[PDB]
Amino acid sequence: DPGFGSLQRRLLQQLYGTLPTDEKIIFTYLQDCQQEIDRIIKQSIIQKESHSVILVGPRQSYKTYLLDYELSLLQQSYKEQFITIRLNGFIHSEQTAINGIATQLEQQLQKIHTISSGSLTEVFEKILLLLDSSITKITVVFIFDEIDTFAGPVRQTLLYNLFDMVEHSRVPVCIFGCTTKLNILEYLEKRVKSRFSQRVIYMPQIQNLDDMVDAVRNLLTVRSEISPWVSQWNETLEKELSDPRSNLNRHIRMNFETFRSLPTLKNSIIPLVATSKNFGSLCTAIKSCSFLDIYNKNQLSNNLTGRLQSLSDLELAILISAARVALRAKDGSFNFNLAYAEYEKMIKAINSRINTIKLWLKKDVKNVWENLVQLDFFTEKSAVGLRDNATAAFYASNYQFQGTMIPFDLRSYQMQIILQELRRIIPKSNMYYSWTQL
Amino acid sequence: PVIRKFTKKNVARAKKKYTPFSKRFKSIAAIPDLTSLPEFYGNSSELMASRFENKLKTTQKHQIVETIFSKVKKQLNSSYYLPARENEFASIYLSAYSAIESDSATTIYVAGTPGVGKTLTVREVVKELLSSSAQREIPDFLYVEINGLKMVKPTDCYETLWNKVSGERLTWAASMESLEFYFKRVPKNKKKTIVVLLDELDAMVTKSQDIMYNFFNWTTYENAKLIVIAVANTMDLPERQLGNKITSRIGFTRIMFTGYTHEELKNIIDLRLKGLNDSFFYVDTKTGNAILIDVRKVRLRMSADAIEIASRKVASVSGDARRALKVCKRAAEIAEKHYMAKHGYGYDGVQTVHITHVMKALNETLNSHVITFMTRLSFTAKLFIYALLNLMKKNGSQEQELGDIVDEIKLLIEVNGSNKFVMEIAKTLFQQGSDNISEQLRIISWDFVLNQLLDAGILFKQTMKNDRICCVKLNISVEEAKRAMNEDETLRNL
Amino acid sequence: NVRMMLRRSMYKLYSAADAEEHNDVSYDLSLVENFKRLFGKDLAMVFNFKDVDSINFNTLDNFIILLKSAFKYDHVKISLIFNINTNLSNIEKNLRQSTIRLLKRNYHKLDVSSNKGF
Amino acid sequence: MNVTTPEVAFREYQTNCLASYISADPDITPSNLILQGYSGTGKTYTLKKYFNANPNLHAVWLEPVELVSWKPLLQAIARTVQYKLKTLYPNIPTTDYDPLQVEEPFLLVKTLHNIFVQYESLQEKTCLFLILDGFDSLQDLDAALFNKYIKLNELLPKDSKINIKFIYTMLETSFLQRYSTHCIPTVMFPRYNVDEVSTILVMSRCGELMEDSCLRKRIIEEQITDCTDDQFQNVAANFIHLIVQAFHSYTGNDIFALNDLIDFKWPKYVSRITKENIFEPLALYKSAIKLFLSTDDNLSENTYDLSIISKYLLIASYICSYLEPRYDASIFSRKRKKKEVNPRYLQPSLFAIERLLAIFQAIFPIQGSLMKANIEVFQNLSELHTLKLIATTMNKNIDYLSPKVRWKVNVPWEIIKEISESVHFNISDYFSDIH
DNA sequence: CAAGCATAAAAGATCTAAACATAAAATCTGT
DNA sequence: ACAGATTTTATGTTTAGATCTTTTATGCTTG
Ligand SMILES: Nc1ncnc2c1ncn2[C@@H]1O[C@H](COP(=O)(O)OP(=O)(O)OP(O)(O)=S)[C@@H](O)[C@H]1O
Ligand SMILES: Nc1ncnc2c1ncn2[C@@H]1O[C@H](COP(=O)(O)OP(=O)(O)OP(O)(O)=S)[C@@H](O)[C@H]1O
Ligand SMILES: Nc1ncnc2c1ncn2[C@@H]1O[C@H](COP(=O)(O)OP(=O)(O)OP(O)(O)=S)[C@@H](O)[C@H]1O
Ligand SMILES: [Mg+2]
Ligand SMILES: [Mg+2]
Ligand SMILES: [Mg+2]
Repeated sequence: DPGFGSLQRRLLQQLYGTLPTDEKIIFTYLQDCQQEIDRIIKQSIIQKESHSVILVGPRQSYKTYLLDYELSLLQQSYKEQFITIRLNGFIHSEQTAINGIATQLEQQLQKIHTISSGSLTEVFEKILLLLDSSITKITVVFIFDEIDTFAGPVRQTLLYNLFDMVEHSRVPVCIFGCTTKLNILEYLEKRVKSRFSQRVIYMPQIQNLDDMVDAVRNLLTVRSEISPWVSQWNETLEKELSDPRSNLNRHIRMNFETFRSLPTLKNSIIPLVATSKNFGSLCTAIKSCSFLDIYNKNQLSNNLTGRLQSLSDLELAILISAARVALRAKDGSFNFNLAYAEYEKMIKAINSRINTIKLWLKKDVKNVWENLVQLDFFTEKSAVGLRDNATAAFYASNYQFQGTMIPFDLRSYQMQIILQELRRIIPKSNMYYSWTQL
Repeated sequence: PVIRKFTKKNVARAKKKYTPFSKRFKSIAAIPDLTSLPEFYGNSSELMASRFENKLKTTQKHQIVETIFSKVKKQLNSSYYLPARENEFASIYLSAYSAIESDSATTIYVAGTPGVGKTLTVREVVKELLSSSAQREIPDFLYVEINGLKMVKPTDCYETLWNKVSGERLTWAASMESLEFYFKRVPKNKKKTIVVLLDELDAMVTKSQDIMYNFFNWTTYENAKLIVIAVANTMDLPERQLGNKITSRIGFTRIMFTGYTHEELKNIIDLRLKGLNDSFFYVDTKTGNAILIDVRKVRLRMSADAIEIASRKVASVSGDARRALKVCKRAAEIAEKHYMAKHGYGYDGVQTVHITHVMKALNETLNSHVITFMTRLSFTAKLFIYALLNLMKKNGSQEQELGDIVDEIKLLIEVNGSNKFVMEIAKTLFQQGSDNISEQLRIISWDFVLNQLLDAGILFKQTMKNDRICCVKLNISVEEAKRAMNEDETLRNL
Repeated sequence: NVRMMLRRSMYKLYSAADAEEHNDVSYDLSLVENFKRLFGKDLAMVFNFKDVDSINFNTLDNFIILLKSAFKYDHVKISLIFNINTNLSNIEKNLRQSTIRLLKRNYHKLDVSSNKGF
Repeated sequence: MNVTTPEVAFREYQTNCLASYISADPDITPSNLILQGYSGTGKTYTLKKYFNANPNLHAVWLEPVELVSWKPLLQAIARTVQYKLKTLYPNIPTTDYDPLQVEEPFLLVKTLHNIFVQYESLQEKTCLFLILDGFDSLQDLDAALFNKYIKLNELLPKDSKINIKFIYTMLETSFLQRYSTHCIPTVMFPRYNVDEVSTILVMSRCGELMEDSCLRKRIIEEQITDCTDDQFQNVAANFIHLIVQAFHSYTGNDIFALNDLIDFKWPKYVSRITKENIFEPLALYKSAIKLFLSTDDNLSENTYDLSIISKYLLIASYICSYLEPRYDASIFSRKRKKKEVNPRYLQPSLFAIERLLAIFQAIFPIQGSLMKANIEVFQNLSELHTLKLIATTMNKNIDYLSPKVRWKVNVPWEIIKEISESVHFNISDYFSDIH
């Protein structure tokens, strides 16, 4: 049937947010923030008044989405009065930011109706001369993503220029800095802080479960005539969101208490609404929410217990022996030889208790040890996993770690999982559960 | 051809000459009248600023609406007779005038806290002195503003000066030697005085310690007719950077700027609103357009006590003029937002402000959000913070191993097995509600909540590969976390 | 480290191939991928590790695993020569078990020395 | 939407989700996606099966293992995207951009924008999947690189006809959690059970094992002219099951290592096949029992060329490392008790050169003098150090002469022990106190 | 003897200066 | 005197060498 296919496509498009503007679903808890951002951007573009603002909030807190929605709404009517220049604090470095600003200036100027040519200092002086300096002036709306990287510890050359530019220049200027840190104002130096408009609007948060369930209803209730099923499906969802005991409401409560992030629930719903092949399957799956449980099991199926249940017998024996040695040691450190000695003592004790277990040799337990440290069950003595940035990673790459040169037997490790948790996980019926405690 | 060991194809070199000014003329006696040459000084090349000006101009407009508070917001910005800096104005103006009518080179080093009028007052001094020179009272001069922090590299500021006094384009080394030879060997007969405003000297010095020495030494030469007005934040920048001997052998007038008092800031704000305070405006209810002297006459005034309290609050902490201007503008914006909230005027009988609006703006500026950010976090976030606080109280090391956090969370959630929330939160917190999911060693949202806290700048985790023993500290003060947990309804019960 | 091993190896490969054969290509393993297209010939790279005892075996093992990725092309053949000085016991001890398994498919213990055989 | 889900062996849910996310419509396809799972979990296999079961949607395959740093990664991204776009639509007139012109992520943004604008004559919205297969396997990895690729899609034009969607592939599940708050949709790939891995090995290897030339040669040599393909499939499956049941506890669930063991052990197993053996499954197990008990994955088919003086120097160095100095005089009086903690399991201690020389003189047998330390002793010691056998306690730029450098033996117990029996000098005699 | 107490030195984070490297604009050299 | 040869300013890319800081392997020391 084509009707269910069209309904599925429309519903999943609604879920992903790619629905055309002027009908995009907006939640009821960020409507105030949307009105505030709309107020700022309209007061700046319509009235050609320049000002700055920094958005703050966690990841996926609807700030890039909200700004993009505002720009799309305001672009369908007033397109010749503003040019959008967006920088991202991650990919745009300090030197490349000037090049990016110049390139986007020239591109938007060409689109509405050179700068980027020359050295970087020539580029900077050119953009400064252009922009810092009846008809109106095309306002340049800047959008900084992750402004905390440009905030920096020392230099702050770009932020000072842009805030003095919005404070003193003639052409109207916006700058929206979408950063994450709550103490963003502590990042900016004294001069940049003085230049900054001292206006920060904090992203709204889900304060009540009713807010999340209303947002889910707004997100998943198609409100247009596309397929013959739209009249049916909607009321079904209403029922599923009317009874508190209903499974979907229970999962919403779970997400609210654990994650409290609507994008996680949306990423869970999308495969649920894409797997169904007919309307009956979709209705029974939204009533049962079995696929939500399958998705939750799969997400957790590889972290530390989904890993732990994939261990073979010898691998589990070596893991338990290493945990024993780590717990017996004062600092928790151990090495290959101590773990193997404890393992062989354990196997000898089990065999003397006695069918027969093959005590694997050293050269056959070496492979199990390598597999076990490869699955990130062990770590090196004092090893930092990933460096903060590229410079530190390069410095580490040039250096030669001492643990590399030490022979394989004597490398001192440390344990991800303590022995008590190992006892907590391993089933009672297993044949190594006797040695899981001292 | 050769095989390149590495390629850089994005290199872009400007067209800048290399030969300094020393070798340009081949003879000191052959130096012409540098005052009257086609390219030297401000005698050509004004077309570039006119080229980019028309780039951003549009040809479309549609009945803009200027509300009653738009005038206040436009007149209260930092873009625009300074009464509160008259003493320093007079001092620096006297120094510059004495140095300019006597054909002598001097240096004025002025320093102070950000946003106290230093750049504004020096620019006003230069404008007034240029106006006096227009009356043919002192030899003519050119003003070259060299902002340190508006430059890609610190050594750029040399060539700019040359490019602004010689019309040529030279690299930084050639510019150094050219400026030195122009300030040392060119006779005073064939030179025009130069005033240089080394704005933000703090960024120029850095590791180099070269810009500041060159600029404070070029004023020592008798041939050079240069009045260097350096401005900075730290008062002790010269004596520290150059050394006592050099800062003594160079005699430069030092000026220090003090942050405005509450009376001075109130005077600044009142002077900036002399033309709008207690004014009559004609406003039409159809659109809301306000015209200064269905049409209604509305009186606009800004409450004196609101300005007084705003100035008192902003001066007691920093005294910066810009912060006072911005907070007053924000209060006016709040009043205007309320105005269109009540009316609904959109875009395309006495209206005033109140101390409540100014207080709201000041509270928004001052009060933090961490105490409010915690209280709206998920249950697992508050549980993590509670376990961190408990372990910090027990150990006292104000940092905890992460696996120890996990153990404390497990113990805390298993001891309170009778608390009315716990028996139904444990299932959804360790198995995520459904069965077929084995007992999870960590919480369901452990990684999510940990990254949510680390990203929010509210918790610092050192980098280590072992997630069991990596330590986490609370960047926020411990009192905030305790208050936030006390604000919760179920955490305080257990 | 591994990245410099690869960059030096690819530079030597490019230089030798261009000298034999008489634009530029970035120094990465894809130069092996594009070799048949670039020069219209098959390739045989022979790696001579001069002092395999001195190199820290972590980076050598990582480089061998990286070279393992160059077998999806069906036009490139690789040959490794390990100038071991002590014995294969240290090689077995230091190298990962998976790397030893990969090497074992074709190895030839050759005893070359001035003191052997008298 | 209207995409076909391929039939994979044991990845039903994984392929269901993969078809749920990947689609030819860019409006309903996530801008990022992560197939997370460890080695041998079958993610490139199922991804390739999916992209071969839906040829209507276009993909570009990348291997970041071959592209060690981030700059080669960006250059390869640009080059492969340009080449794929040229191959897909040869009729579009397009100028080329040098892939080596990109050196920062901003340059990649600009080059992708310039390539995508010149393809604006496409009739319908097109999504191009760029599979960074092995992103976590980068050798120049750092925490602040993945999020560049995460936020890359924001910097590209919204209304462009060609949209690039990323499909990453990582294998650590601790690198992924670092970005767990990005809420990017991901498909976690669990490991394989013993029965699952046995079935996968059977399915992927019975054809190759049956079509072995060695088995055909053995059959034609041994003259068994009554066989069917079913018999060969049964014997291959029996061998696979036997090797799995014999070495699963040793190899875990890694398919690669089991494949290596099968390849290693098949020639001997087929060489031990005769007339009446093949028609009896237990005959091969009872006759080729040697193969299935002891694993063989080492270069030694189933010591040091040092001098005598170098061997004795190594033995003396190990004795110095693993003996308490305050017991040296009492033990070596050649002209409360010992600890039983077996210090041979711990890291070797740091001693001094003088103690090493003294104990070397003590343990060296009398020839023909006590072998007074000469040029040869010191040269042998330096040669031992440059072989990384006696490691010092300072970083590079080593000066052996400063009275602040200390030496420690750098061989385990096995090598030093078998060196001791190589020269027939007792080593479990001075350690008889510590057994 | 061990604990306590102290100083000391290994392991590595973090960084800089030097050797090695390429490249575009302007200068200096011969017909 | 016009194109080639050399230089000058301006980076990028690896190797060799430095000090700070944290942790922990050494001694000092009663019975
Ligand atoms: N182009 C887009 N159109 C519509 N919705 C989008 C778009 N991009 C992302 N979203 C949605 O925005 C939500 C995520 O929040 P975003 O605003 O995208 O991210 P964010 O809150 O800015 O986080 P950052 O970027 O990490 S600070 C999810 O609902 C996404 O599906
Ligand atoms: N005496 C004054 N009278 C009126 N307005 C003033 C006065 N002093 C400062 N202001 C206002 O405050 C602003 C201060 O700007 P500047 O003086 O350029 O800042 P600054 O003191 O140079 O600080 P920097 O640049 O950070 S060192 C002026 O632009 C006016 O808006
Ligand atoms: N579901 C499956 N059905 C059939 N064969 C499978 C399946 N899963 C894995 N395989 C086999 O596994 C091998 C391919 O492994 P990959 O899928 O490359 O593993 P991988 O985890 O992607 O490897 P990495 O992560 O790239 S090292 C081949 O022998 C496949 O036939
Ligand atoms: Mg963003
Ligand atoms: Mg200023
Ligand atoms: Mg693969």
